[PDB]
Parts: sequence; C-alpha cells; structure tokens
Amino acid sequence: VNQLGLIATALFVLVPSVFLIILYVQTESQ
Amino acid sequence: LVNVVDEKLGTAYGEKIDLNNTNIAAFIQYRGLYPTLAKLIVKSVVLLTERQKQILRENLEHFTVTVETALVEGGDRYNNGLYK
Amino acid sequence: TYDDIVLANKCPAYPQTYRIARLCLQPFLVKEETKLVTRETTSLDQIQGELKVNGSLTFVEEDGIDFQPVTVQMGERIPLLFTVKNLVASTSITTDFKGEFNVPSYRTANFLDPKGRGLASGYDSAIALPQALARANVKRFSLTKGQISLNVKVDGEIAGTFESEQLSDDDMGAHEPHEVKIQGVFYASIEP
Amino acid sequence: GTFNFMIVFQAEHNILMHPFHQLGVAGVFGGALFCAMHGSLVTSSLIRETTETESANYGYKFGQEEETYNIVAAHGYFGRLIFQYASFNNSRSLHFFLAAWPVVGVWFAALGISTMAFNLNGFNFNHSVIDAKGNVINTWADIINRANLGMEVMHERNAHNFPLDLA
Amino acid sequence: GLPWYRVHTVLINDPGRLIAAHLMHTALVAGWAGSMALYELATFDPSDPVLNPMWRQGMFVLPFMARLGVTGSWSGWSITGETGIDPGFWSFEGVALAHIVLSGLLFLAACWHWVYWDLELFRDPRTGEPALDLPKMFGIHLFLAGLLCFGFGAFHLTGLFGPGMWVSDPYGLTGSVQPVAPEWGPDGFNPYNPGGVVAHHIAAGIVGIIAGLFHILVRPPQRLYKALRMGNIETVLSSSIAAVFFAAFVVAGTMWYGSATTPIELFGPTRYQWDSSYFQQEINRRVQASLASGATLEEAWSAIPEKLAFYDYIGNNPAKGGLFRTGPMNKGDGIAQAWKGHAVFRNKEGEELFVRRMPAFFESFPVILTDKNGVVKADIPFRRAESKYSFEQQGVTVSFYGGELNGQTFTDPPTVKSYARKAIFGEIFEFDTETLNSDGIFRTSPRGWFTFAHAVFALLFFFGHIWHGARTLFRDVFSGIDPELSPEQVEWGFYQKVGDVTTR
Amino acid sequence: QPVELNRTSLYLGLLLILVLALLFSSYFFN
Amino acid sequence: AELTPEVLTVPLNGKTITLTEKQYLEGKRLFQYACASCHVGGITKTNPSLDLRTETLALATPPRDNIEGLVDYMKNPTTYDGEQEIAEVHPSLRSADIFPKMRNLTEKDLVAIAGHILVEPKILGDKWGGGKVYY
Amino acid sequence: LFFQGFHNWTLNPFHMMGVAGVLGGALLCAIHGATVENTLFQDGEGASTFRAFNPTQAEETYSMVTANRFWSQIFGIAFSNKRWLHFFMLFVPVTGLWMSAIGVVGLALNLRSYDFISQEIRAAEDPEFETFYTKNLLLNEGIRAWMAPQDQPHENFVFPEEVLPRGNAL
Amino acid sequence: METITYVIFACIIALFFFAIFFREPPRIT
Ligand code: CLA
Ligand code: CLA
Ligand code: HEC
Ligand code: OEX
Ligand SMILES: [Fe+2]
Repeated sequence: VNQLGLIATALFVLVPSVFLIILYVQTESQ
Repeated sequence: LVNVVDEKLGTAYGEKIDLNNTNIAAFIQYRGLYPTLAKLIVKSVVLLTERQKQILRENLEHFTVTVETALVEGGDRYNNGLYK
Repeated sequence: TYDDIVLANKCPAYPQTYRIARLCLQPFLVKEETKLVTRETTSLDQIQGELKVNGSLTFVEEDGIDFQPVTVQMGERIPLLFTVKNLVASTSITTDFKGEFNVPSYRTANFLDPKGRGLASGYDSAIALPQALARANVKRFSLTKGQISLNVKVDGEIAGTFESEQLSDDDMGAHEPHEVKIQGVFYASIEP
Repeated sequence: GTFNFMIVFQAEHNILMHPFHQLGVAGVFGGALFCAMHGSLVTSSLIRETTETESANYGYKFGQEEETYNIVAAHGYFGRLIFQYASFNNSRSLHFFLAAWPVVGVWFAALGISTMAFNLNGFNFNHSVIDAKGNVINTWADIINRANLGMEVMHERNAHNFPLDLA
Repeated sequence: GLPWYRVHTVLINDPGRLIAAHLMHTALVAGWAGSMALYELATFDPSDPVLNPMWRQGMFVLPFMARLGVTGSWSGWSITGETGIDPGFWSFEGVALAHIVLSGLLFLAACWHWVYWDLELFRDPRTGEPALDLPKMFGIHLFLAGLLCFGFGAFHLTGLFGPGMWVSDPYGLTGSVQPVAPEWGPDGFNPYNPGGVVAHHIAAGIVGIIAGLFHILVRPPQRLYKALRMGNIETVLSSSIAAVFFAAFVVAGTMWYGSATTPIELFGPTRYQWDSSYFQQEINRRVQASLASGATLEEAWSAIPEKLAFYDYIGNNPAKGGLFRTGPMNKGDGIAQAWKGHAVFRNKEGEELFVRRMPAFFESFPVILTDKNGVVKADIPFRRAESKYSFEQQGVTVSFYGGELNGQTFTDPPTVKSYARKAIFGEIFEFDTETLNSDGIFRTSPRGWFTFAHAVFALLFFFGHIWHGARTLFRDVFSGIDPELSPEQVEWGFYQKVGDVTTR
Repeated sequence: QPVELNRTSLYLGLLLILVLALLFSSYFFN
Repeated sequence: AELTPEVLTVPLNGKTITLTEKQYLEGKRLFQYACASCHVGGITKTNPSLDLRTETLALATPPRDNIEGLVDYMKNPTTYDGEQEIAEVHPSLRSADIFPKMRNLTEKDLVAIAGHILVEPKILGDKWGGGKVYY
Repeated sequence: LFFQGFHNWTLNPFHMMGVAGVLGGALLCAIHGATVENTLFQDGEGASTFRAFNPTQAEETYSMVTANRFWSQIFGIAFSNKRWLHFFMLFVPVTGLWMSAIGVVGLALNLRSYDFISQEIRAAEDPEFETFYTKNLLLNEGIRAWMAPQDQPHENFVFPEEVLPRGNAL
Repeated sequence: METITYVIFACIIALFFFAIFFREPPRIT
C-alpha cells in the first residue's frame, strides 16, 4: 500500500474528530 | 519459460491440421473428414474404408504430425471450450 | 437404489484374457515442506481397464471417472487432482498392484487466472501493470508421474486398500507442489 | 461483490432494459428528487423564530403544537414554480406521495430482480432495426448488447463448459 | 451560540477583522507556495529535462515559476539544460523564500489588524457603524489590478524590464524563457500565440485602469445598488466567487486543452496531442524528410530527439493516470533512461506492420498490428487455439531504429510480443523502476492534476456562488419567513402581480 | 461569539467523518 | 441497401434460381418456425462446430450450399461428411413422426428455407453463422 | 455501461457517496412519507385521512412526538427537530449528487478509481488470489473490448475474433 | 496496518452505541 496511507486516514479521522470534540467541550461547559 | 500452446503456434501445428493436437472441429475445413474420419484420426503424416483412404490421401498435404500435453489432456482434443 | 442414496462416494482367492470392469477408489497425507474442504467429490469410480496376464497381471486402465479435484486444508488449502489417469498397474489373484500413473495439471490449458492469464487462452502479459511477473505470466503445464500400490477382500468382485503418492497442483508453475499421499480403500470387479 | 452482482445481472438479464428496474430508477431518482424537494420546500418555508446569529433549527422545539413552517407559502412557492395544480397543498396527500413514490418504485424494482430470477429478462432489441436489404442497423440497444456480451463472455471465465449460459 | 459552519460570520460587521482573516489566508497561501516550492526543490531531479522533466516528477509549482522567467537555482542548475549558472536572487529558492518571508509579514500584519480592528476608517462618519464603501473600494482595487495587469504585460512579459515568459516551438523541444512582443491583430486571440497573452495584459490592464478610474468617480445607480444589495459585502462575495469559478473553469480548460500559458515542457503533453497522434505525425514528418534525402532508416531515426519521442508515449498523456494513483509520473512507468528506439514490426513476409496505439480511455488494449492498407495482419491472441494471426503464426519480427537498440532486430516471438505490448503505448522507453519504486501503474501529470483541482474547485465554487447569492438577495429571510406572512400574499389572484401588496 | 455544537452534531459529524474515512481508507492505502 | 435479385440469386443445383421478396420473407418465417430454435443467426446451438455458413455448407458432403442440396438435407439429413444418417436427431420430412414442426413443409415451402439459408449470409455478412462475436 | 468498463465508476468513492445520497434520499423520502402518514392526528371522522387537512390550519397534522418515539425504539435514533429533519432531506440527495459530480469531473480527465494498486500487485504475482474486485476488472476488459469497435466507430477498432477476452465456452 | 485501520468500524459501533443510548434526549417542549 501507500506508506502514507494511515496518516492520510488518521489525519482524516482525528483532525476533524479533534475539531468536533474541542467544539463540544467548549459548549458543554456553559 | 514459454507458453507451450503459443510455441506450438509457430511450428507446423499452427499452419495445418496437426493430427496429434488440433481439435476434432478443425477437420470441418475440409471435405469428408468430419465427423467419422475426424473421430478415427483423433482417437508421421494417417492411413480402413477405401473411400475414406481417398479422402485422407487428398487431404494428406493438409496434415501435420508434430503431442503437446496442454493441447490434448483433459479431453481438449474433442472439446476445448471453443465454440462459435 | 438411487433414491435411498442421494453412498455414491463409497465403494462396495479368485483365479486367458481378463478385464477389470468397475474399479472404485475411495480415499490425504500431505507432506509439510488434513481436512477435506472438498465435501465428498473425492472418489474414483466406474473405471474400466484390461487385466493382461503375463505371472503378473498387467492392468492397463483405459476409461472411467479416474480423476477427482480434492482440496485439503493443512491453514493452507492444497488442491490436488487425485487421479489414476492412464494407470498401468501390475502384480490366481489373492496380490498387490504396484502401478505408476500420470497426474496432469489441476487446471487445464483453457483455465484463466484472476488476471485473465491462462495457457491456451488469455493474456500472456500482466495487463493490470502495463509498464512493469514472468513466472505467473507464463503458465507451465505439469504432467508429473504418481505411483500407487493397491493392496487386494476377494470374491469376481474384489476389494482392498490403495495408497498413492502424487504431487499437488503446482498452479501451472506458479508455486511448489506438495507431496500428497492418498491412502484409502478400493474395489475392483473383475470379469473376463 | 455487489458491483459484481450488478454487472453479471445486466450481462445475463439486461436489467437496464427491464421496465421494472426503470420504474425502480424512477422510484429512487424520484425518491431523491422528492426528498430534496420536500426537504427544501419545508426549509424554505420556516417561520422566523431565531436570529441570524444562531441556527434556524432552534425555531423548532420538540413536541410543539404550531407547525414550524408555513405550508401555504411552500405551496404558494411551488405552485408558482410549475403551475398551481401540480402542487400538494395537502400535507397528508404530500407525504403519501413521498411515501408511495420510492416505495412503489423499489417494489417494482425488487419485482425486477424477482422476475429476472426466473429469466424474464429485460427488453431484447438486438438487431431490431433492419434496413430494406435486411442489414442490421444497430441501435443504442445493440451497443448495450455488445457491452452485455462483454461482461457475459468474461463473467466466471472458467465456470462454463458449454456454449449457452442457461442459469 | 453560532453553528460551526457560521463561525467566520463574526467578520461581516467587522471590516478590520475581515482584513486580518484575509491577511492570514493570504499568509497561508503565500506560505504554501514557499513551502511547496522548497519541498519541490528537495525532490526535483534536475539533471535530465529531456527524459525526466518537471512534469514527470509531479512538480506542481515548479512550472508556474518557470513560465514567468524563474529558471535557475542557487544550487547551480537551470531547468533549460545548464549547470553552474548564477540566476541572481530570483531562483526557485529565492522565489520560495520570498513567499515565506511574505507569509511571516502577512502574519504579523494579520496580528495587527486583528487586535486593532477598531479603526475609524471602517466606521461610517454619518452613523458610527463599521461600513465599507464597496463601490469605491472596487474601483480602487480595479485600478490596482489594471496597474498590475498592464505592468506585468508591458514590462515583465514584454521583457523591457522583466524576464518574459516561457516560449516554445510547437513540439516543445527547444523551449526557453524569452521576451514576447504583443500581438495586436486577430492572431492574439489564438490562445497558443503567446503574443496575445502579453497583449491581453497590456490591453485589459488599460481597460481595467480605465474602469478602475470609472468605479472610483461614478457612483452606482439607486436601482443597481438595491438590486444587488451593494451595501452588503455578501454580494461582493457572491460575484467574486462567480468570477473565480469562471476563472478556474478557464484555467482548467487552458491547462487541459493547452495554451501558450501552459506549455508542454513545463506541464507536459496534453491529452489531445496523443489523441491526434500529434507527435507521431511530426516524428514521421522528420523521418520521411530524410527518407527522401537518401538517409537510411537507422540514420533517419537516430536524428529524432529523445525529448520528441518521449512526448509520443502514452505514459505522458494526462488522461492516463488515476485519482488515487498518487505521486509523480515516475512512480508509474519510471524514470526514462533512454529511448529504446522506433520499433518497426515486420512479418515473415517482411511487410511493415503498424501497432494499433492505445487510446487514453483504455486500461487494457489488445495488441493488433495493422498494415498501411488497414487490414489486420497480426495480433497477440486471447484465445490461441483457434487463432489465425498470432506473432508465432505470421512470423512477426521487430526492428528498432535509433535509440538504444539502433540496428537490432528481434525475431523470436516472445521478445517481439513484449515489445509489441509497449508499442501500443507509442515510443518505447527504458524505465528506471528502481529509483522510486515504479509499479507500472500510470500516473497523471501536473497538467492533469491541476485541471482536476480547478474544475472541481470551480464546480464547488459554483455552489458557493449560488449559496452566497442566495444569502444576499434573501438576507431578510435566512432566519426564516415572516410569521405575519399573510395567506393572501401567496394566494393566487389576490394580487395582480406576484409579490406586491398594491396590486390587489 | 461562542460556538455551539450540540451532542447530536458531535454524533452526526463524527458519523460523517468515520464513514468518510471507512470509505476513503481503501483508496488512501490504494 | 435493398433486397434485390442480385441478393436473391443463389445456386439451385451449376444453376441459380431467383427468390422473391414474398418467398424470402416466407422462408425466414419457416426458418424461425422449425429451424431457428437451434439455428438462430446461422449457428448451431446444439453443435457450435457446424454453422450454417455458405463456406461450411459448400464444404459439406454432399454440397449443401445449393437449394437442391438443402432441400435434400431437409428430406435426408446426413452428417457433415454424409456417412452417418441423422434424421432421428435432426428435423426432416423423414421424421414427421418425431419432429411435428416439420410435417407441414411442402416442396414450395422448403425451397424458401433453402432460400433463406443461402440468401442471408450475403445480407448479414460474417454475422450469419458467426455467433455472438459478430452480433 | 461505458463508465463501468472504461472508468470502473462503481468503484469510485465519489459515485458511492452519490448512491448513498440518492438511495438515502429515496429512503428519507419513503421513511418520512410513511412516518408522517402513520403518525397523523385524527382530525376527520372518515377512514380516508386526506380530507382531515385544510392548509390554512396551524396545527401539526401528524404526531412528531409519537414519530420520534416510534423510531427511537425501532431504529435506535430518531429526529426530534422537524427543521433538522427537513434540512437532512435537503442535505442527503444534494450532497450525494454533488459528490458524484466531483467524480465525473475526475473521470473527464480519466482520473478513475480504477484499480487498487496494492491488490493488482498481489494478484499479478499470485494466480490464486481472486477477489470480487479482480472479477469486476475482468468484466471491464470484457466491456472495453467487446463494446468499443461498435461504441467507438471513429477509432476504426478492427478487433479480430481472437483478441476478444473470453472465458471458457462463452 | 491495513485491516487494523479498517477494523474505523469499531469507532462506528462505539458511535452507534453512544448515539442510541447516551444521546441528549428529546424533550417535550
Ligand atoms: C508580491 C508579489 C508576488 C510575486 C512577484 C509573486 C510571484 C509568483 N508567485 Mg506568488 N503569491 C503572492 C505574491 C507574489 N507572488 C501572494 C500575496 C500570495 C498569497 C495570495 C501568493 C500565492 C501564490 C501561490 C499559491 C503560487 C504563487 C506562485 C507564484 C509564481 C508564479 C505566478 C503565476 O504564474 O500565477 C498566475 C497568476 C495569476 C493568473 C494572477 C491572477 C490574476 C487574475 C487573472 C485576475 C483576474 C481577475 C481580475 C481582478 C479582473 C479584473 C482585471 C482588470 C485588469 C480588467 C511567481 C514566482 C506559484 C508558485 O510557483 O509558487 C512558488 C503558486 O503556485 N503565489
Ligand atoms: C472566497 C470564498 C469564500 C469566503 C470568503 C466564504 C465565507 C463564508 N462562507 Mg462560504 N462558500 C464558499 C466560498 C466562500 N465562503 C464555497 C466555495 C462554498 C461551497 C463549498 C461555500 C458554501 C458555504 C455554505 C453552505 C455556507 C458558507 C458559509 C460562509 C460564512 C461562514 C464560514 C465559516 O464559518 O465556516 C466554518 C468552516 C469550518 C469550521 C471549516 C470546515 C469547512 C470545510 C468542511 C473544510 C474547509 C476546507 C479547508 C479547511 C480549506 C479549503 C481550501 C480552499 C482552497 C477551498 C463565510 C461568510 C456559511 C454561511 O453562509 O453562514 C451564514 C454557510 O452555511 N459557505
Ligand atoms: C435442434 C434440435 C435443431 C433443429 C430444430 C434444427 N437443427 Fe439443423 N442441425 C442441428 C445439429 C445438431 C446439427 C449438426 C448435425 C451433425 O452433423 O452433427 C444441424 C445441422 C444442420 C445442417 C448442416 C450444417 C452443416 O454444417 O453442414 C443444416 C443444413 C441444418 N441443420 C438445417 C436445419 C434446418 C433447415 C432446420 C429447420 C427446418 C434445422 N436444421 C432444424 C440441430 C437442429
Ligand atoms: O454463477 Mn454467477 O452467473 Ca447465473 O448465468 Mn450461468 O451461473 Mn454463473 O454464468 Mn452467468
Ligand atoms: Fe414533511
């Protein structure tokens, strides 16, 4: 496979997943 | 390592009726051979009934004797999965 | 009869020209360099030969269902054409049959692989990879000999146990064939 | 494996030329149309309850008794969009149509597969238009037939020992 | 609070923090162009622009620097073929470093305009509200655009104070950077004539200067201001998104179709130069111009440039890769080491057979050797048992003229058939499948990738134009329609005109 | 201005990403 | 083009007989009545070796690229070399007992099947007797 | 059938987002249509419910509370916002048909997801590794060689009766 | 690296478990 094939997906899962979890903890906390 | 069926094409099998290798359907290109004599041949360049000997001798310049193991095993001398 | 069977995979001193009329063989020891993942399409049956008396009865088989594709799971699956194709075996029959037969390739020359590549039909290239193999590209038909030693119960119809040693599918040269040893029982029904 | 099943099915049963599959495409293209239609006419017709500084989704509170969108404006919109009588100004008659169009569509399409189970294949117009001499004037259904031939001579390349693909 | 997709709408009534968010976008874009060109320098093999040029290495922004005069490196290499050159500051390194230096400077400017949003320049003097004079702003920026359109055309592109641009011969062999004079006649609208590209920017620069002066000193009509909602800046967004997708559609076409702006030594051959056999006709045009001088075939083919025969190879077609076949073209076939030569196919009759070249549609293509009179004389068969036209049967030999194999003839049909499956790709080349693990799976050029991004951006910006034009014309209603919307407002025939309450 | 992201939007937006990456991982590894 | 006497001239026995546009259209229908279940398009479905091509039929023993030879086949069908006799597996007028779709075929109606089999390869081309490769 | 043979457009991920969008739209058409029609309030004394709606009314014609409790226990999740439901009905076929657009723009340049390079590396040196993927690619070679001399007459594809990819007996 | 990435599906089941049983509930309002 591509050796950049998991980094293309880990930074596709986790990069918006970090974004939507950051957004949720800053609106859970109000 | 060469494909033995394709290496069979460049020799006299792939110019005439190789009597050891061609399908029984490849005899239809001439008169008298198919299906009685073609059954008798498939089953040195062939010789039985006397009119059959005259059909064969008129065709003997069209006949080749060169046994290839892929081309004959598994009953491919009679049916090779080659239809219309 | 046939309705109370659908056993079809199972086979059921005796003293001039003689003939073997119905030779069954019901078996797979595979040499490590099993199971039967083929369900019950494994027995040879209805084999007709010519028992030629010489002291030794030469058995030139000719005709019958005398090949069976068998895949055994070692977990590697090992296809073998279990066969007694064109067997010439030899020994008042009481008696072994120390015979040598030829296995062909499992897949014949019309067989196409997943990439279209076969021997008499198909691609001699690897058309998936256009600018790139040759072992899998060129299909190499095997016909290696196998040896079988039948060991003859006796009535006209006799029975016992065979043991054949043949190689596996070599995948038309693409990998190495395992040595399969096929133990099992047999039944031959001799009639002049 | 699904795409294998679709390709082989068209090779053997000509599913595209089967009208029950064509009613099914009419059920899912219409189903996706009338979804995006109904989804956009209700969203077009939402009453202002919120500010532009927060989402319009909070104009709905769950269990409320007022309808969250103006059905008269959406019918006034969509009725002027085509013509007034093409338009479901009845919300119940609207949602029956949203219910029934993909469902009867996919019913017929499942009846496509279930009838091409028993080899009642699609419409076979191979060599239908022929000229005065009798030469076959190929059609678009003859171009499909060559594509259909392409998949069917290649599906299960080793499974067929006989010239006709019966089942 | 705000929805996640509405978080940037805190900058509409904040023009100073709109400038800062813009300065940061422009810092990231200029930062990328520096970062992409420095990464491109770190992977560019420059020692062979004949058989391994920038479009074989997936060099994205190296041809955009190249097409406006940037030609050398501080390392020493020029892309035009020389080594040891001092191109001054404006190398591929110095351009990239200028873009990083710009990006840090636009960063700190964005930091300034974010903190100091509350400047009186944005505040309207008559109502104390942060207001942008978008008509006057437009004419100011249109004046600046035409100043920089004229000066790029009439100083940079003309070469009078500037390098010029990348010019080519039609087959892209001796293409370099030259000053180009403006074409003022009708041949300047030929997109392949670079004199029109210079003369566009001179002429559109003046017209943009003239119009920029117009929109400074002429105010919008009362009915054009209100039709477009010119007080709102969402209308500047919706018409600028409308412009940039038109413009991205144009650069998708002029990359794909080719222009003077998109040459083939920089972005690669177009797919239409393989469709027409546009290099094959030129290759045979040179060969027959020595076949009538008396120069024999081995001579008349050892004079074809290796760069010219490389353009006549299907692994340089941009319609030949795939969406996830990633990386350089050299990740596909490989690095072209040398031309193997022109494979001439002759049967045992000794009559010349011509391979049916593969179209860009096809992943697989059967090898089929027609003659000049069109009838098929040889093929590599699928079913070989009932065959009639195999290479083994018809005695097909292959001879090579020019290239590596100049004067070699292969008659044994396995070696003829291997060269025949490479002759469906055009001219046959010897590839290095060892430098970068080239798996034979064809890749796309920077010409094909740029068209994909900029026609998918332009389509994605079609929706953005629609969405933001919807937001502009319907600004009162994106919280929802009126609760006091009368049933007699959308009822038919209660008003003589749709929308107007005075027509009842 | 604060960003609100309710838990359903964390749940759909994670669903949007994970089934996007379950799709495209076959192509990113290629 | 147009169906015409240049197409409707086919060898009768070394003589050619002319079909009509009624007769060729009748014998397409009598071919689809009793022959084209196996001989659709000029092939043989139950024996894909023996196509109904003119070259195949000219090479049969006796020659069956004639109309007198094809009506002699439909009254006495032989093998391709004429040795073995196949009226018990092939439809004929000697086998009205077992092929009931042959019983109403008269001597002016078999000549149209003999007419259709010979005229049609000139009409289709390689498609008659060519199979699915030539569809 | 062109795009299957030449582009392998089924395998393209942008077409699958379109199939998920269209069939999701047709599902959300059928589900929301039947959910509303089976959570209706009884507003008329007749057994045919369509005459229990005049459009000038401002009542919900169906029980969104029951509809949410139906789908929460049948399927697990339910809409509870009727505005978010109908935006999702706008969203799902429109994002699907927009994703199919991005694939076709790629297929304009023949940027297919034709092949998983890792599998045809596996299948070209192993003649026993068969997946349904390599079976579809064998079908596409069938389409591209059997259809093209007829589909593309300008190319003058004269494909002989022996270059055609054919399995056994067909 | 291949299959254990794909086994993204285990995150989907955890989201399937969380969005069913731990959703912020619909409130009758
Ligand atoms: C300050 C001056 C400056 C200079 C001299 C350069 C120079 C360069 N840039 Mg850089 N760049 C700059 C600022 C600059 N840049 C800034 C501020 C940014 C951030 C926005 C960038 C972001 C950037 C990127 C992402 C890239 C470059 C690239 C380049 C190189 C090629 C440019 C090219 O061919 O594209 C063509 C340029 C245009 C077509 C200009 C567009 C003008 C359009 C056509 C106007 C149309 C609308 C108009 C307003 C309508 C009215 C017209 C009116 C006259 C009628 C060149 C070395 C490329 C490169 O090679 O990087 C190393 C590249 O990829 N630049
Ligand atoms: C220069 C072009 C431009 C500019 C200045 C804007 C600006 C805006 N858009 Mg618009 N829009 C554009 C083009 C643009 N858009 C395009 C091309 C599309 C179609 C895709 C849209 C479709 C669109 C919709 C449907 C909506 C907006 C909205 C908005 C507003 C809020 C943005 C926000 O907070 O997102 C927040 C963004 C994030 C949290 C990041 C996620 C965004 C996606 C998933 C990834 C972004 C891509 C990546 C990071 C980099 C892109 C590189 C670029 C080359 C494309 C803001 C006014 C919103 C609005 O109008 O509210 C009132 C809104 O609902 N836009
Ligand atoms: C299926 C049962 C058939 C029907 C109905 C008809 N034919 Fe036939 N035909 C069939 C076979 C199996 C064969 C081959 C026989 C053999 O010798 O092995 C044939 C052959 C012919 C031929 C000879 C073709 C040749 O190569 O010489 C002819 C001329 C012929 N068939 C004609 C024919 C006609 C006119 C029919 C309709 C009345 C007809 N056949 C019906 C199988 C079948
Ligand atoms: O298995 Mn799946 O597909 Ca129903 O057809 Mn016969 O079988 Mn096979 O060929 Mn075609
Ligand atoms: Fe609704």
